Amino acid sequence: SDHKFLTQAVEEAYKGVDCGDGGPFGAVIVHNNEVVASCHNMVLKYTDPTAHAEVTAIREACKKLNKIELSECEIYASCEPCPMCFGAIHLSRLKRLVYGAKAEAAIAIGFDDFIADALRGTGVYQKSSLEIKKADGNGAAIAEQVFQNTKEKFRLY
Amino acid sequence: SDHKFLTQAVEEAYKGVDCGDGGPFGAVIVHNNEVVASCHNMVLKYTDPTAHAEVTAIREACKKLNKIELSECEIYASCEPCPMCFGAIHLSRLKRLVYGAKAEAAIAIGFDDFIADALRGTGVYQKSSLEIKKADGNGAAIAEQVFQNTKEKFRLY
Ligand SMILES: Nc1nc2c(ccn2[C@@H]2O[C@H](CO)[C@@H](O)[C@H]2O)c(=O)[nH]1
Ligand SMILES: Nc1nc2c(ccn2[C@@H]2O[C@H](CO)[C@@H](O)[C@H]2O)c(=O)[nH]1
Ligand SMILES: [Zn+2]
Ligand SMILES: [Zn+2]
Repeated sequence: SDHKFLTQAVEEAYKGVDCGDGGPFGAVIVHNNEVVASCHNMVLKYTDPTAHAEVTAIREACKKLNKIELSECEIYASCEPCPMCFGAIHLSRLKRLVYGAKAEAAIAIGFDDFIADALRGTGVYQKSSLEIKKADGNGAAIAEQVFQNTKEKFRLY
Repeated sequence: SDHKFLTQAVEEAYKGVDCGDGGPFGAVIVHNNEVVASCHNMVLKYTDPTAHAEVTAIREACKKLNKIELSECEIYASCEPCPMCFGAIHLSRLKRLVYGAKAEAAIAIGFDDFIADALRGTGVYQKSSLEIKKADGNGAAIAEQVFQNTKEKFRLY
């Protein structure tokens, strides 16, 4: 299950950067093997710096399920969520997070050095008990390659 | 001028609580001395856990100014911005944050212990260069009083 939805998030990243909606980031929210939302970064399309892939997916999934908590759902992110997105995941009560590429893969092509302490367990005040899985193997390699692959199709923001 | 805009953010908090839009939190974004956005928590109204007051104000200000960066604006928050909102403030490039009440005042009436390390200066992977001002005196008194005045006037989230 993890490989399928992670690859869906990666394909979302490619599609979003290809049509100019935003950067090469995707996110898929799933409810017991049923996809609730499949989104990508929409910062450029929406003129909204908060419209990262994870935030957009949370908004769509909550609107669909008519509830402000997604405690029965899991989220798959093509790239390690930023501090804003990890905070949104925390507030959404999503029960599990799977992400493909480390934030350094995005930093390597010029993105901001902007990493969530609560995700990496380096905070004094912010903690997380959320189940976090960093993908390994084939899906992880594919997810990491997204940034070297799409460096040319968009411009940093 | 700081007291006027902080008090407007507090007024937004009270308004949002009174009409059931969300919790007792407000945010106002100003360009010099002109209000660009005046918002409160819309989590309940929008069925959107990301629709905190600060995120809402950032979205509305970015729409008003037709751009994804607010480097010439400042933000006033009735309460210390959470990790998600502080991440959004970082991404929006707002040049100054003034906040009224410490997060402990909100936690003391039922909200989660959910504090941004980067705001308090304890972040390792997230570092802010933003100018941050915690309100004192009358502004702090007003902002802290928000939570005693609105206790059990709203649904917790
Ligand atoms: N996962 C994820 N990351 C995203 C975005 C958008 C930008 N970024 C940047 O990526 C770097 C480290 O994550 C930071 O500079 C972030 O601002 C997204 O939509 N999803
Ligand atoms: N500033 C601000 N805070 C908000 C909200 C909504 C909830 N909260 C909670 O308040 C506590 C302290 O920040 C945290 O648990 C947050 O989740 C908001 O709209 N604006
Ligand atoms: Zn993000
Ligand atoms: Zn917040």
